Amino acid sequence: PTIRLQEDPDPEDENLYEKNPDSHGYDKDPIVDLWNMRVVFFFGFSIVLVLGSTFVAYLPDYRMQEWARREAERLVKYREANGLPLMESNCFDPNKIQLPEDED
Amino acid sequence: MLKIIIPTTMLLPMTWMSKHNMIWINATVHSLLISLISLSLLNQLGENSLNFSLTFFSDSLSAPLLVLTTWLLPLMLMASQSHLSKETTTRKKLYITMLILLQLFLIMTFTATELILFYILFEATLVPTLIIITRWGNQTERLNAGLYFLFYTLAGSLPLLVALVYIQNTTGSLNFLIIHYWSHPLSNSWSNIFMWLACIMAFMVKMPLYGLHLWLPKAHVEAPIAGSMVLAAVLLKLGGYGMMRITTILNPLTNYMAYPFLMLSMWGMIMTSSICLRQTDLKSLIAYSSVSHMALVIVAIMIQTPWSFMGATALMIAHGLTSSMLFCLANTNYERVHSRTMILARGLQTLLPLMATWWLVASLTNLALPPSINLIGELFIITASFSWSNITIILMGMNMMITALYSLYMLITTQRGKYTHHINNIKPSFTRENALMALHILPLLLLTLNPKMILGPLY
Amino acid sequence: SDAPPLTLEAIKDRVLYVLKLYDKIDPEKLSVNSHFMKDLGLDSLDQVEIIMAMEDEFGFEIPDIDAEKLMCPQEIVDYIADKKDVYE
Amino acid sequence: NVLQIVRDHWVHILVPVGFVFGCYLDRRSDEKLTAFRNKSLLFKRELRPNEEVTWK
Amino acid sequence: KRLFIIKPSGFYDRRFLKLMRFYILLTGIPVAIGITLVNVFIGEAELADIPEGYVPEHWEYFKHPISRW
Amino acid sequence: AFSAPAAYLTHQQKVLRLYKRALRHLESWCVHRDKYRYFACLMRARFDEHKNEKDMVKATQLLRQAEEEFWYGQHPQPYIFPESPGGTSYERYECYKVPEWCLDDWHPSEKAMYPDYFAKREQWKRLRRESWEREVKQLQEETPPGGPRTEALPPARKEGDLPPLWWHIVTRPRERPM
Ligand SMILES: CCCCCCCCCCCCCCCCCC(=O)OC[C@H](COP(=O)([O-])OCC(O)COP(=O)([O-])OC[C@@H](COC(=O)CCCCCCCCCCCCCCCCC)OC(=O)CCCCCCCCCCCCCCCCC)OC(=O)CCCCCCCCCCCCCCCCC
Ligand SMILES: CCCCCCCCCCCCCCCCC[C@@H](O)O[C@H](CO[C@H](O)CCCCCCCCCCCCCCC)COP(=O)(O)OCC[N+](C)(C)C
Ligand SMILES: CCCCCCCCCCCCCCCCC[C@@H](O)O[C@H](CO[C@H](O)CCCCCCCCCCCCCCC)COP(=O)(O)OCC[N+](C)(C)C
Ligand SMILES: CCCCCCCCCCCC(=O)SCCNC(=O)CCNC(=O)[C@H](O)C(C)(C)COP(=O)(O)O
Repeated sequence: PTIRLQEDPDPEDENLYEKNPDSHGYDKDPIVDLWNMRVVFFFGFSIVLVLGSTFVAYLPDYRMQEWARREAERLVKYREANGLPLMESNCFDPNKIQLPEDED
Repeated sequence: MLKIIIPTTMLLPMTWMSKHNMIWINATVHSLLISLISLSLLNQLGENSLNFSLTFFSDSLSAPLLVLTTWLLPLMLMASQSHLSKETTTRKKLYITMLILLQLFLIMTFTATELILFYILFEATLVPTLIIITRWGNQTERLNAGLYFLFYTLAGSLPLLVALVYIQNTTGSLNFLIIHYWSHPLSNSWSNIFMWLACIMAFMVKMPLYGLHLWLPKAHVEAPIAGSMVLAAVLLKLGGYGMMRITTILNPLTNYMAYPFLMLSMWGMIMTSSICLRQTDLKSLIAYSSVSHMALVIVAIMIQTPWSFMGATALMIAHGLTSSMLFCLANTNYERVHSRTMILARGLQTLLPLMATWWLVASLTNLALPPSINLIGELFIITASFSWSNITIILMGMNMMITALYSLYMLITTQRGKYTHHINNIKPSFTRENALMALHILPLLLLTLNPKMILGPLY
Repeated sequence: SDAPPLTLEAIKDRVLYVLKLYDKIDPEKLSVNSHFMKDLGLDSLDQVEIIMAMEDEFGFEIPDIDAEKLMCPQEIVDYIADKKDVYE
Repeated sequence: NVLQIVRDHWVHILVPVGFVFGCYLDRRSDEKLTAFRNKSLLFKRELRPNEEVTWK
Repeated sequence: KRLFIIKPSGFYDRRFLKLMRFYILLTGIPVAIGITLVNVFIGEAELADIPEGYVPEHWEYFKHPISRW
Repeated sequence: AFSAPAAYLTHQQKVLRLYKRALRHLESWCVHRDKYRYFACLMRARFDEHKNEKDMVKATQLLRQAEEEFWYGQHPQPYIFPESPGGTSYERYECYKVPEWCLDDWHPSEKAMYPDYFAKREQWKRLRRESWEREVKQLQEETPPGGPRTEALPPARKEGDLPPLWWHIVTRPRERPM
């Protein structure tokens, strides 16, 4: 036969615009395609995007940024008035630390 | 966090019980709802992590990754339904099943409290990806691409398993909280050096580190579009997440074991950026872009500073979004002209203006235009490297110039010039493709508006 | 606005004007179908000079392969009209 | 007529039901880790005249 | 004269743009109106000291009504 | 740009091209018109001095010498017409050129405007569809057995034939499309 095998020919690609000039590119069935467009748009842009962005914008301050700012204001006020240094090099009281006896 | 895991497991029978013509609609709607639910994980604390149970916990590093995974599922669904139209119903359901299983494994991987469970899930992510690539790829190179993807990964991951069981026999636990609180320094001995290498090489090959990246162009070019999306956006970030987790027990040995990987990352960053300048395949260019950005992420993780960790987190999220968008943009042209060669279809801005705008925005985020989170991450990493050593700016500086060059080269080659005369089958952009590009790009700028949500636990 | 919509009559008028400002061509003996070699007795160099004069008049160059072929004012006018998309 | 509508769109309750079941199971899991409720040095508190537990 | 100008089909891009605008506005105009109404008619809380013997609720530690909710 | 090229140029063709190039570059050097006319007449006299050389070898040697002199003495920044391949407006309007097949994909609402234009378009398309096979067969007949040797195409000869391969030459976008 001068052939090697029985095979279907490679078919041409279908244009969704031919049977549906406003086809939205979701499906060949116009009704299913239209509703796929609608659900994608509503649940992506209207619900997740805008409402999720609002939710994230108004999340309560569990990172304690404002609490830390107010605590630092109290500490600075107290230390400035008393004449104490604003900050201490050692964050742990040396009285609770026991260095090794001998360094030689 | 079963309120997120269980709905995906329910996505499975929902897909397998749907009518033959509603599978895409149902999967997309419920995937988007699951993403909305996962959005609640962004409410993180400042001191410790959210410890849901003995098995699952959520940190400020894994919450954006989970949100990215759950958001990426619907986009993959929209991107896949075009070229799967002629497929039978059972095979379409199997494709959706593969995607759902991949999402479930990824969701469980980012929240596992133990390292062995994390290993099991991070290795279970292989089977759906390999099946997707080798079954629904287009060309005959997909088989070799699957083999390369499998064995490069496993040859790195098995020594990690040995090291993990050894560590559990030594310290008595692999729970991450116990590991962090009861951390002890690593001495300088050959046993400790090889333990370091066993704990690091699997994540290095996942990034992938330069010289160990040959699997990535094959796998990311030969895969279908959803495979490429999830391979570039999420699966590469497993290496970075695992490396930031595991480096807790590797100090102070890292102080000098990081040198070869740092040199490889910087020089291979330069090399992969240069490779992007002479590339005839449009998808391979995007793959090598991913390699360069991940080399930057490797450097940031290796130098071990708070600024470098913040930059690494931001860069991983930004790169996931940008690279997924670029892959989808290339797939649109491929579906139009059935060829990946970059200089075949030219002057496309004349024929498709809105798609040209999407191309411009994607390539602008690729080159890290301020104040995008791409640039926030890149600049944090560059500052951390400069503090590490003032001479890194030269290598970092060269990379910035090269990245801009190849990004705009891609843009000008594909969109500008004159349209090829013989190609007359370039139909107008569908609503689906435009919605896909918009859903890629709008979250990027929205995250730019509030950047502390992607800056990690060191913030 | 911009320059007017150039027409075939204007093109022919300008071509004949330039040709009648040429000292080696007699005005009345010149016609719109006059050949440069046969009827007017010009050599190749004169044809090259005429082509350059046409280029100056219309503000655009003509490729040498195309330029060599034109032999009568009709061919020059036709080439100019086809180049500038003139149909009326 | 709702028979066909239900048999065509009953797959739309699986995911919300999974969500509420996951919420319930998370509450149940939280119920098993109360060994230190109202016992930490930072949050130890005297009970109100009416309440029984500080958190659920 | 007036000639025909050959262009690619601008119908589908315009349709997508107006659909995206419609849905985004559809959900984002009510949200903006609600935020404005809440801010005008339910202001932010005023920082005050904890009265003796009172144990505030966990949401009583934030100032914005939407964050508190 | 419109004529099919030949396998090679002839000696007189090369001389004419060099003459045009030299005149243009001399005009670039001589900005003013009277000076240009003076030196152009001098150049023409110099060109036609050796016009009557029957030894082709010495003619080509003189042509070689003249080309070398031109390359040494050319203007580094010669005048270019704005739409010539090096001009400031060379490909300025290429971005406004849209192929005619793009009209096949317009939405029916877009085609609702301009009904008569699209009726004429349908007539043109029917004409092309009817003439294609006759064009192909005429090309088949007129082509030598060993394939074509030049890029020149035959015209129409029969009753209502059309010159083969005409659609993309006739339906060019425009020179000022938008
Ligand atoms: C088109 C789409 C196409 C595609 C594009 C892509 C779109 C993607 C969208 C995705 C979703 C995004 C959603 C984002 C969620 C974020 C919402 C949020 O957090 O709101 C934040 C923020 C609300 O802050 P807040 O924390 O909630 O309130 C805290 C206080 O308690 C409040 O203080 P208060 O007690 O004073 O109350 C103030 C109250 C009341 O204020 C007033 O009444 C006073 C105002 C002054 C009036 C005084 C004179 C006028 C009257 C005088 C005459 C009448 C009286 C006398 C009558 C006789 C006449 C003589 O006003 C408000 O409540 C705030 C306005 C509500 C805005 C909420 C935004 C929600 C957006 C979600 C929808 C997203 C889609 C967009 C669609 C939205 C619709 C287009 O809203 C703002 O954006 C404020 C911005 C205005 C500040 C001024 C601008 C300063 C400029 C500086 C930069 C200069 C450089 C140049 C750059 C200029 C560029 C602008
Ligand atoms: C097509 C035409 C386009 C042009 C026309 C557009 C017309 C104008 C509209 C453009 C808006 C201009 C932007 C200007 C900024 C104003 C909004 C800003 O003020 O809000 C920010 C708030 O923005 C949000 O916080 C960021 C949005 C969150 C982004 C998350 C994306 C949603 C999930 C989607 C999928 C996720 C994928 C990625 C995985 C990680 C402020 O943050 P914050 O300083 O606090 O507020 C202080 C007061 N609070 C705290 C009480 C609220
Ligand atoms: C293609 C990309 C692949 C990925 C790249 C992976 C990178 C792996 C590189 C490993 C980094 C360092 C490994 C070992 C640490 C030091 C290396 C050694 O050369 O340093 C000296 C070691 O001295 C000598 O070099 C001895 C080692 C000589 C034998 C090693 C073979 C190296 C040959 C190169 C083979 C290529 C290896 C990679 C295969 C692909 C230090 O002196 P010393 O203080 O005494 O040893 C320190 C350990 N102590 C403290 C316990 C004693
Ligand atoms: C600004 C600086 C640039 C200037 C530098 C240039 C200097 C070049 C000047 C000297 C070069 C010459 O003249 S070299 C002269 C070469 N001589 C011959 O070729 C003899 C045979 N004649 C023919 O072949 C044709 O008759 C022909 C003469 C071509 C006319 O063609 P028509 O009659 O059939 O139109």
